[PDB]
Amino acid sequence: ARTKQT
Amino acid sequence: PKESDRCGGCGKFTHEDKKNDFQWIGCDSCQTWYHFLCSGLEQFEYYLYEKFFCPKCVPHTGHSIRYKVVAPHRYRWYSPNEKHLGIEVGSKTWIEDFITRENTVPSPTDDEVCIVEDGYEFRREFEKLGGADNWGKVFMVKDMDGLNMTMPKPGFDLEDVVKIMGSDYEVDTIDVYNQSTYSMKLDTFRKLFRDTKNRPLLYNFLSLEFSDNNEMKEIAKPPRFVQEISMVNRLWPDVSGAEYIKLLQREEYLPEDQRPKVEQFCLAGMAGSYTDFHVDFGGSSVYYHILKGEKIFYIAAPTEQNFAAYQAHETSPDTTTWFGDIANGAVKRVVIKEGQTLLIPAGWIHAVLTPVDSLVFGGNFLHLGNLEMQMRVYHLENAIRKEIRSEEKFYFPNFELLHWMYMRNVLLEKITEANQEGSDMREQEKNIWTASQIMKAEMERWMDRELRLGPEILPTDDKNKIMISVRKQIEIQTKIQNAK
Amino acid sequence: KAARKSAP
Ligand SMILES: O=C(O)CNC(=O)C(=O)O
Ligand SMILES: [Fe+2]
Ligand SMILES: [Zn+2]
Ligand SMILES: [Zn+2]
Repeated sequence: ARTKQT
Repeated sequence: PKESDRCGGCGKFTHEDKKNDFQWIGCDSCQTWYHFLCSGLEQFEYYLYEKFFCPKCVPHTGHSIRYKVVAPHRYRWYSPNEKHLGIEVGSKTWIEDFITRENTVPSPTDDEVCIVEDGYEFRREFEKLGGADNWGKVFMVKDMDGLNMTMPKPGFDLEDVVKIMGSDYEVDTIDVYNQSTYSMKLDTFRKLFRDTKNRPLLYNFLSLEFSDNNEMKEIAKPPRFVQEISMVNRLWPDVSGAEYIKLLQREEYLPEDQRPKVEQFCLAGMAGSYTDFHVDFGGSSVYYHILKGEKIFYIAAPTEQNFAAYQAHETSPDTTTWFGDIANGAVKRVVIKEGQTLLIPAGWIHAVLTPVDSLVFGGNFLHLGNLEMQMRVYHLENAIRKEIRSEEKFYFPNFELLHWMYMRNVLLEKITEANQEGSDMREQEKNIWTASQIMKAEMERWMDRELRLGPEILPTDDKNKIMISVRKQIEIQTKIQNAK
Repeated sequence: KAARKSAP
């Protein structure tokens, strides 16, 4: 799964 | 702000904010981004899918596809880079194997665990050993009669739990094969629990604290002897009316949101679940009643030698070695079956295997009789945490504050009233007196530490005022003792 | 988060 955080 | 970066939520660029944190997941079909919370996934699912299909795409695309089980002997069972590495305790491969040689670990000596038929025999044996003030061995009580431990009548199961607590109630859950903890809905747990034939992954929750659920808190309670020695229960009594009012008048009131809430847990686990060795937080004691199913505890006494091995084991990066194999035969096997109850004092090192689908009610507590061992375990935790990194929520909540409050609200008051008379505390309160000195000495250390490097709810100033007052009353009492 | 009893 492709994820990200900001 | 590019439209691409808008959550198909929620349709915002910033989630309002369990906690979304600030994390997103993208759809492998429509390529739109969702905040984790807006994605329809629960936390336990965040690492499971190689291809994630959002709710809007699922109908024409199918379910999300999960990684293939490439390395069942690793916590990262989904990573091809780990295939060649060692077998980790307790990945799926480790547990399946452990299950086949598990019954060879030795039984305990009679010095370590005492087995009694019921709670009346427990009471008798407990008293011979000096009771709570000398509580040092574990007890397995076959039949709960006599313990005055309120429990649900058999037939009660996970189904009633989810109905009482609510389907959307989130509980911190162990993903056994990954040896990690994630949030999961109670309803979501129930579903996986019902499907006994299809269990790619195993789940076991230990942390459903229900002391704040008005229905549950009446259905499962600690044994009476526990309620009577619990330091938390002493400080936040579940009291009403004039009793409660006097609590307020005396300034002995304490906020409900400050209360360590660890005395009423519900535990449910799938067959083949394994929890690795640990000592319960704060070196708290434990009651543990098996409502349904079966547990196998692997335990080691709280000796300096065992603590040294355990501390080394916890701080070592190694992951392939079962603690029992380096502990020089200290680890003992004790089976607990449906209806049976385990009572564990401070400091016992233990791991547990769940051979069969289970439902357990238990709780943790601190008590004056185990104060020295409780502090020894606090030191043990602090030493370990100097090395690794762990979340606060896996340690005893407000440990230090609790002791400040207990000293101020309970111990100080008793030494003061004693002082204002005769009055040798050895003649009727030796246990209170010896505990005061143990707690005081440990609190002096905490003070010292704070004055060398500042604080981290109770101002430095208030602490010093309590200590000064404790020292005064203690010195007064000993002078009453240098006389008599 | 480690596989261990949790009290937040
Ligand atoms: O039940 C389990 O698998 C583990 N629980 C404990 O170690 C505990 O209750 O002290
Ligand atoms: Fe435990
Ligand atoms: Zn959103
Ligand atoms: Zn999509």
